[PDB]
Amino acid sequence: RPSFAIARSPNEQVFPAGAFYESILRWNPNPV
Amino acid sequence: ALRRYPSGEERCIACKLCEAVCPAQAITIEAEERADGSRRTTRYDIDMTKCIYCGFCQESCPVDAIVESPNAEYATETREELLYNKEKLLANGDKWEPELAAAIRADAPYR
Amino acid sequence: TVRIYKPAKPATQSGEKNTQLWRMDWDVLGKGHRWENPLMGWQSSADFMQGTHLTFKTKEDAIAFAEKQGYEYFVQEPNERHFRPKAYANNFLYSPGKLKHIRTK
Amino acid sequence: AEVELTIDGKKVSIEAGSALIQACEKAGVVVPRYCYHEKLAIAGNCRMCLVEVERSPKPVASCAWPVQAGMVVKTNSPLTHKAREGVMEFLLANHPLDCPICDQGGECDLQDQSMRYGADRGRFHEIGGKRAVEDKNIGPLIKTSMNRCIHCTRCVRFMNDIAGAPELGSTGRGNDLQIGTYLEKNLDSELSGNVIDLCPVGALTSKPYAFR
Amino acid sequence: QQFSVWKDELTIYICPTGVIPVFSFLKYNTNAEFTQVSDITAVDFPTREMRFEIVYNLLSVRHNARIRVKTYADEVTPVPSITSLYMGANWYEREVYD
Amino acid sequence: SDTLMVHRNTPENNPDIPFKFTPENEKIIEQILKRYPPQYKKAAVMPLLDLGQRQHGFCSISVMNEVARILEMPPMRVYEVASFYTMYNRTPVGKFHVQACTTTPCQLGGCGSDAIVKAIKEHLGINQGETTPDGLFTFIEVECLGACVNAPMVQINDDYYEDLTPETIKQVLTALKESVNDVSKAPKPGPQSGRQSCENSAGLTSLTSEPWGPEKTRPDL
Amino acid sequence: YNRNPSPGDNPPLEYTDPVTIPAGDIADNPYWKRDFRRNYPRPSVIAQAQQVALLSVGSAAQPRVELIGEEGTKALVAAEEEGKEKGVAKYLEEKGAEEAKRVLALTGGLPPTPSGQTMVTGQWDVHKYGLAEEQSYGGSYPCRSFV
Amino acid sequence: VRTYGGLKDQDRIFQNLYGRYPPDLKHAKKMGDWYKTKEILLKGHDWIIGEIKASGLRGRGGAGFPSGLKWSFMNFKDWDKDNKPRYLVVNADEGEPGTCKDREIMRKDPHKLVEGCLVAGRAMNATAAYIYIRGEFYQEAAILQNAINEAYAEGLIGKNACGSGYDFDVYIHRGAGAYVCGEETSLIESLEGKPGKPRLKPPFPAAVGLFGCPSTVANVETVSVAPTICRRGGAWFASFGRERNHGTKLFCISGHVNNPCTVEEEMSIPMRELIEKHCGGVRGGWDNLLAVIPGGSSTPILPKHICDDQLMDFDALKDSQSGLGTAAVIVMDKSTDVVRAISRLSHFYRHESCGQCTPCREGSKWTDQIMKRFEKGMGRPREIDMLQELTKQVEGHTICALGEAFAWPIQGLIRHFRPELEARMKKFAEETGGQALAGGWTHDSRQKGRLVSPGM
Ligand SMILES: Cc1cc2nc3c(=O)[nH]c(=O)nc-3n(C[C@H](O)[C@H](O)[C@H](O)COP(=O)(O)O)c2cc1C
Ligand code: SF4
Ligand code: SF4
Ligand code: SF4
Ligand code: SF4
Ligand code: SF4
Ligand code: FES
Ligand code: FES
Repeated sequence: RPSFAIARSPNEQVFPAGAFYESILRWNPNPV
Repeated sequence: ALRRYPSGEERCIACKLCEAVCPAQAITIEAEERADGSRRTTRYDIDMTKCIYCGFCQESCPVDAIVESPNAEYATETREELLYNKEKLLANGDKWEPELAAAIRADAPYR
Repeated sequence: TVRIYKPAKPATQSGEKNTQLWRMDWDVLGKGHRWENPLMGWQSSADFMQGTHLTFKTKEDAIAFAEKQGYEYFVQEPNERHFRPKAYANNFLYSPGKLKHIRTK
Repeated sequence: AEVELTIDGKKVSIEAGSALIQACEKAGVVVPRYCYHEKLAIAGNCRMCLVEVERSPKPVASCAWPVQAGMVVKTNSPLTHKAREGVMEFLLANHPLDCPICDQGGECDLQDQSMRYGADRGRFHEIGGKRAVEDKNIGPLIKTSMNRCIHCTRCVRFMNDIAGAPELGSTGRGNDLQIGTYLEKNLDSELSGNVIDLCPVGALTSKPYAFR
Repeated sequence: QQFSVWKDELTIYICPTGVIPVFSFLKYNTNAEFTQVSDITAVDFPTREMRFEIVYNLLSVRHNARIRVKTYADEVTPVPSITSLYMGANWYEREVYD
Repeated sequence: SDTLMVHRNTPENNPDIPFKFTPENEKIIEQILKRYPPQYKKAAVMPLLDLGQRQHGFCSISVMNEVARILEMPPMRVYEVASFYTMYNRTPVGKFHVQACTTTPCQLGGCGSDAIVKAIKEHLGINQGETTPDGLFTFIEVECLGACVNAPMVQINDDYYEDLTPETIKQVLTALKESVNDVSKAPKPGPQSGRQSCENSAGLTSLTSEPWGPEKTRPDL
Repeated sequence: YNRNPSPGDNPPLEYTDPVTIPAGDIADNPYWKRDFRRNYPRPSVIAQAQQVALLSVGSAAQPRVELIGEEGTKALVAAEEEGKEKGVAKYLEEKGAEEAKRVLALTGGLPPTPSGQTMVTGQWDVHKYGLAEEQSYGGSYPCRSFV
Repeated sequence: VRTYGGLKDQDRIFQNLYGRYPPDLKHAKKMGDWYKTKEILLKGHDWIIGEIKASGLRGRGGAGFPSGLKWSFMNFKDWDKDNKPRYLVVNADEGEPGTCKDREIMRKDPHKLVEGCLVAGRAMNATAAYIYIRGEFYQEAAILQNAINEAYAEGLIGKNACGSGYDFDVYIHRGAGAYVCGEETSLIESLEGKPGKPRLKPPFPAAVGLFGCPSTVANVETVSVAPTICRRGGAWFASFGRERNHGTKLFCISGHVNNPCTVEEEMSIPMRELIEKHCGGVRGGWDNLLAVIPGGSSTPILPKHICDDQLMDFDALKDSQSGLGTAAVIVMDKSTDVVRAISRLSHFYRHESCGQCTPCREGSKWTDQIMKRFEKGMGRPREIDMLQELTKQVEGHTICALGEAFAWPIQGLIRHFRPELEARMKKFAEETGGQALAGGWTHDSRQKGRLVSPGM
């Protein structure tokens, strides 16, 4: 009966990915 | 006699405990799944000319399915009349049920 | 003919109690072992040895008894397990290559 | 390199790296078990095979413990008696009263080792009752009665490691951990009916054999 | 050959030839007045070469004691009858033979 | 509560609905797989289930099937992981996941954790387990969340609102409710009632002096 | 008064199935402590070889010689292989009449007597049948009351 | 002769407990972190193990195993004659009710944990450190990884750790909601992509661990102090607390105290002194204290008559049949139901059992049901002895120590609050009309046609 949070479109992000997952794209094991 | 639940379902679930304990090998049982998938017997015979009337089946039954009635006045003209199949035993339970429940009611505390 | 054998362990249990002794058993004949009684559907027999078996501590004992009575006999030797050591730590071996199987405890 | 050890005061020799339960079988010592099978990977989850090992404070799982150069093993001490009785009590607390209707009856290792190694009476009388679990469809050959399950893991280990059919598993956690396929599907192995025999309990039984 | 004690039962194991001397001693010795044969019977052990175990149970009313004597026999190896020492033994041996 | 340990085939939950990770989400996965031995790719199942949950809303059997395909694990091995860990919502949830710690420390500490549930159960008018008809608040009790000195406390999506009072939790749900329209109205994370993180509410009894650094060290390097 | 009420009208709720609390406790009764079936006595078997050893070197309750550690372990096994080779008769014949007196010395000089089968007096013994102080027939009939 | 407790700020370790600085490296370098990391690396790995041995440092995750010995297991006979990687696994799981210290380290001063993995890794010759953070700690994982990226950017960790020629990687792995995954083998199996069911040991992680490789699992706190241990000295650490209980301890105080907080203090401190001069005392005064759980719910409860003169370390808390655990102090005033507070803990463990072994998967559910009945007095007093022996056949019979984690709290309540359990059984009998049967059924069950067996 109640509406939920499911991605209506295939390219929809239901939940914000998060601060921790942004520090992974920023991760780089080589010194600058 | 073979007994029912108050709903009328058979009490017997084909455990074969009475067939195994029987000191005289008087009981023969066959069983499969019923049409509704219930564990039930297809053959339940007691050879009354093999039975020693010891009550071991009634003691071994976990559901009170097989019992001995108080009846003793059933002498027959032919020996074939003493080969009870499932039909004969379920009819006996239907006729004698109020005695069967009363006897179980009185002695179950001691069983 | 009688069969002389060590009964195999049932596939349904781990207890080995009934594999300790040697069994002597009569082979079932082509005719007369069982038939359906027309009256009750019971299973009649003409084989007076059908429900008889003998137990022996050793097979030389079973063979000695069978030779003495004059039974024809056939000795079936028992299949024995092939030993292989087992280790719990083998569930967690390091795989240098493609995993080849994913274990689930 | 067969090492030499003592089990119940009698000496036995066996290859190094062998499990203690394998030495007990070689020595002729009977050790109760549910999870352990000679043809499967060691699990160590049932706790039935716990024995007393010298210089070891906790009782030890004889199926998982490696044999050493000089260990002394006591399988009939009070500690072993107490372990088997307690483990059998936990196995039977949630076990369903189904032996009249169960097809394992008369060939059941839970019944035989309860008679041999457990107590004669139970102490679980909870008003809250027992765990009950829904049944699973895993094809036409295997009838399931999952309340009887004791979580030995034998069917998962066989289906995965031996049969190469990784569709059987276990889902959930705790007392609610449940064996099955998470989504109802036929088990595609021509070796599937071996789980019926491997199952110590009548949780996985033969559908064509049912009740006969 | 040997004796065994289980709880309060003493069993004596003897070779068949000594059946008469041994039971004479158990009947007539002043410290063994087993003057009644309670029972004679047999047990079959096919795994044994002497398949038949013959078991005698005796009673000493004077000493309020019982003793068991075991010997062995075969299909073709007889045993001495103890009918000359005990009249009651007559039918028990016929039963063992039957 | 009533969490099933088997799959239930529903129009929102069956292998027929396809799940694909977005091209944005794939970049996350590529970095994730780098931090494990390549032949132990299956060690990334827990990270990848989390991303499928965040993209799709819940851990559907389709997310489970795509995670298995990416790591070449048999799907049952993924079903076992997803059903063993409680953070994977294998049933759809609402917009906000109210999670109130009711283990003993939060029961005792500060105001009753019984009162936080009492406040929550009257703010949304739904018992433990269910979601609001608007589909903004699924509410369930959870086990110790690691904020016991700040008891009682609650988690919603990734935040620990702590040091709670039945009025404070009440106004947090409103602030979260109004936040679906204006982002700036979202409540601040952390504990309420003035306390910063875990110090004494009646003044610091420690770390009052200036901290010491590298000025003191063993002379032998 | 007689069979009134009929046993079929005995109220079922009154009768209580009794349980003895050691055997029936829920707290302090481990099964293995009351498992008297598995603690059954094995039969104690003595062959001719064992009695010769028991005569040569005595018993654990009463040894014949010191048998202290080394040179006694080999001495003890000598008494075993001798018992196996020569039976009781040959052993006694070599040792002579003194050994025969030693066998009876085990039983206190006289040969032993068979054990009794009643323990009413506290020891195994014969039952001491004696005439009852009250003769039911008196003396008018040929039957006597033994107590 | 000397009283332990009340160490000064200059002698603390976690100088950022109360969030006075941002978690950036600028402030971390100001605090001595990452100061002489190069020189410590160039020193032999025996030197680091000796320093951790000398300090008397014991594992801070609950077990109290001396860290220096523990980390030495990894440097077996021929560790250098193999090509397998070698793993440091930081246990940042924190599911034990009461403890909050581990979250503070990860969010207040991340660079102590990062510089610990580096230091602790070289002591046991590890190629990579894996930090397993509980999945509900989403924010703390973000702050920890930000520090990790910044440590990666400075050359501080990675291919050439601080220019010492030591390859080392530090990674973050998040959990997904399981208290069992704080167990050492459960953590290892969770890291490999499996449900967190503990492994049996003999296979010892030092030999066979993560991915089948040599691995050591260490609590967050016991890692975060190793660098400042070396920078200040083992002798300096082996000066606080009694002879075998050395150093400083992070105490998380919660429950019925006026100001629950998280403070660093000294091993072997009087328990009363810790609560009174760091948390405002007990609600209603020290005379109002009913009982406390000293080291987290897995430790047995301690009553007032022992809490009066109790020292906070391993040996003393063991002497009073309790344990230091994770130093998670949960205190109850006189206005509590102590049985209900422990029934909740039994319900915690019934939800956290992995379900692999028989005594725990079935025993945790069984003890939980009895605990619910003991809340309402719905049983006979002989069942109290029955519950005590149920805990005993759980104890020492399980694959992992979660089995003791739920057996001990019940034993502590039976040991110290049996009259309270007896009392409500009396109350419930005074209402129903008689003592209840075993299992919670009323005295009159047989009268009402219920199924009742003899001996119940
Ligand atoms: C059920 C259970 C849960 C545990 N949870 C944790 C935990 O959350 N954190 C932790 O550091 N240790 C935990 N431990 C203890 C670990 O197994 C291990 O002792 C510790 O993580 C590392 O040892 P150390 O304290 O010497 O560093 C737990 C143990 C058990 C049995
Ligand atoms: S009568 Fe009773 S004992 Fe016999 S098969 Fe039916 S249920 Fe089993
Ligand atoms: S009463 Fe008759 S049928 Fe029943 S067990 Fe006895 S002999 Fe068998
Ligand atoms: S599995 Fe064994 S114990 Fe359980 S119901 Fe079937 S036969 Fe009885
Ligand atoms: S279903 Fe049977 S084989 Fe599978 S885990 Fe349960 S008891 Fe073991
Ligand atoms: S004790 Fe509990 S958590 Fe540990 S292995 Fe056994 S069932 Fe799993
Ligand atoms: S057989 Fe060893 S634990 Fe199951
Ligand atoms: S008990 Fe609620 S946060 Fe730890």
